[PDB]
Amino acid sequence: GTVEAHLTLGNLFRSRGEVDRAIRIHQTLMESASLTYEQRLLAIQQLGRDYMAAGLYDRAEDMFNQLTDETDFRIGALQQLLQIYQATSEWQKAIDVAERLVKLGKDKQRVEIAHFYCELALQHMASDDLDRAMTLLKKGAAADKNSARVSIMMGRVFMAKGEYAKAVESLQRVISQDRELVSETLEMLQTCYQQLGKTAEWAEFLQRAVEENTGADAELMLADIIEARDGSEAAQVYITRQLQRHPTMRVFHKLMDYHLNEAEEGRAKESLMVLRDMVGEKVRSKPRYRCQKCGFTAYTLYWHCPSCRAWSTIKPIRGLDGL
Amino acid sequence: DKAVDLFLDMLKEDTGTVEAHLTLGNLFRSRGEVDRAIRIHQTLMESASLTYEQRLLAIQQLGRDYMAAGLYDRAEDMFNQLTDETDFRIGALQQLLQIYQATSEWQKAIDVAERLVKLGKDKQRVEIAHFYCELALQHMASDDLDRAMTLLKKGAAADKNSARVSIMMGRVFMAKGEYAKAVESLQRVISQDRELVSETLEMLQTCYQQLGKTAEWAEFLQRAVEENTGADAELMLADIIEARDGSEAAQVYITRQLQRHPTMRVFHKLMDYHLNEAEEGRAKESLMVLRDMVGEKVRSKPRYRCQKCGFTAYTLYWHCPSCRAWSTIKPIRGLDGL
Ligand SMILES: [Zn+2]
Ligand SMILES: [Zn+2]
Repeated sequence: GTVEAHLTLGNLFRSRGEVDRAIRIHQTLMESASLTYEQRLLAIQQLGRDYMAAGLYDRAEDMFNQLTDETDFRIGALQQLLQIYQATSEWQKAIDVAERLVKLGKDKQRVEIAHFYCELALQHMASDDLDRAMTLLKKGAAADKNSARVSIMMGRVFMAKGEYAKAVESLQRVISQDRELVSETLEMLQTCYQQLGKTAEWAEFLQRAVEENTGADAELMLADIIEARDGSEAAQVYITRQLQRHPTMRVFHKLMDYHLNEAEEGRAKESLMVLRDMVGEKVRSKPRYRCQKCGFTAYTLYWHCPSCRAWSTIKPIRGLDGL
Repeated sequence: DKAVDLFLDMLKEDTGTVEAHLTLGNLFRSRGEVDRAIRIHQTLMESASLTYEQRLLAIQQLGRDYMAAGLYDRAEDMFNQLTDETDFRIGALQQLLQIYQATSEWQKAIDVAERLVKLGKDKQRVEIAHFYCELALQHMASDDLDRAMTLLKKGAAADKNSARVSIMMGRVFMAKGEYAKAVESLQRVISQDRELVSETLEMLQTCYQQLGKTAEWAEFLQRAVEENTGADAELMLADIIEARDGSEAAQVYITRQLQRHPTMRVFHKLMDYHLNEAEEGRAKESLMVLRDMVGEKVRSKPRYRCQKCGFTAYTLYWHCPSCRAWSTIKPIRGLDGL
């Protein structure tokens, strides 16, 4: 009746962005004596959502904390608390709430739990545990065994410990977890294979990677192998063939290097070097990654999209301006 | 209906019945519930207790309601009631200006824009000229060239610096077969907008052909290259050099401009010469692969970009689809525009 109208009117002001008005309406309702207990819970819930929209997370937390012990509100209350603790980077608290949601039991929240443990592990990778970091990552793996991020971070910790064999095992898990993130592991894997004395196998790994269209990284990397091994002629032939098959400005830029280093010298090179330099500056200015959810582009890999707040949606950009 | 009345009731106890109706109508408009917004604001207008100032606010809100609904003529009837009120005049005129453009009522758009200019909105001079161009475009459909030209001249009087007016005058002069006059008009773009010179090159090429003044044409391209207007003039001038001074002399010019203003298009042109001479080997391999890739990159890259909002396109728009600004979309520079 009147109570639902009050609740709704408050909601309308919230979605309009007039959160102060929403707060006033819902708080006055929450504090009214005419309300039933159930109606009051509804008021507390909406007031909680008002505080969320306002960025008043301590206040929001107080509201939702009052609903976790209510069957009709428990699910939403934990869900909102989960959002709060992420927004405030209270990862341990986010885990605990996500745990309750999982034991209630929300399925997909295992994904976020893994990321939360990763966030915690980062705090111990800094200050260099490193045992504490690995412990957290293992808990992360337990939560989501299909998490590419966990695999990558374990690889980095293993490499820090000089455990290159174990690093390869973790890093190559990415192949079956998220193909689009394999390119993020190539630099680390290259170092690992060198430490393991398996440079030959690495060259084959890359050969198969290019065949699976891993992109410019795996191509340029294998080109440097062809060069040091079979000379600059064999490398230029390779890049030439690949450039036709997978046109990219990065491979383009490399092929110009081969020509520029072989053909000299004079006004022909002068203008050519100017162009190749232009390509280089352009490649350097372009974004490397892009959120597949909201199209937020970036320069470095974000696991948590600063825009849409989603997890593991930002992948390397493909195409001519990508890899 | 009953819900709205409930909403109005609880708002009234806090802010008064007038502000309650205004606010709630506004709230529903912003939600896309414009039918609801109109009925709320209409009900407010039925009140006998409205002060004159409050009635103006209600009129303003209904105008905005009708605009949101696309009931433009009803919106106009509202805003026209506000253009003599000091606190509402500028905003009302601007709303009307937006309406008339949305409805392609160019002459009414001109009339309100001209009043805004008088009231200090100098930026509307640019738009007035465009509106006259839109009107000119109608009398060219429709080979009514004399009226089209009359309209373009009114456009020039509003904005003597309008490049679009110069280009369209060029079109009309070319339609009349008066090619010298077309040249005089089109060449004003050199001073009116450096970045739109490239848009005149094809028309000027045609004019100079009809005039048989092939020497004055190369002279203009030199002016355009000197002003750095893009790769189009460089490529056109390159063809003139090749036919006049041979392929070698052209490759040297292009290499010069490529060292000076590097672009993919000019680079592609430079590659054509090498490929046109090179024989089988690593040349026909790497050079061909490179050339064809540049060709695809050029063939795919958009040519234009709005300098205001960043919207890109493959053809020139005078009116930006994204931000609705005029004269903001220009050719993209760098590789390979410059
Ligand atoms: Zn995103
Ligand atoms: Zn725009």
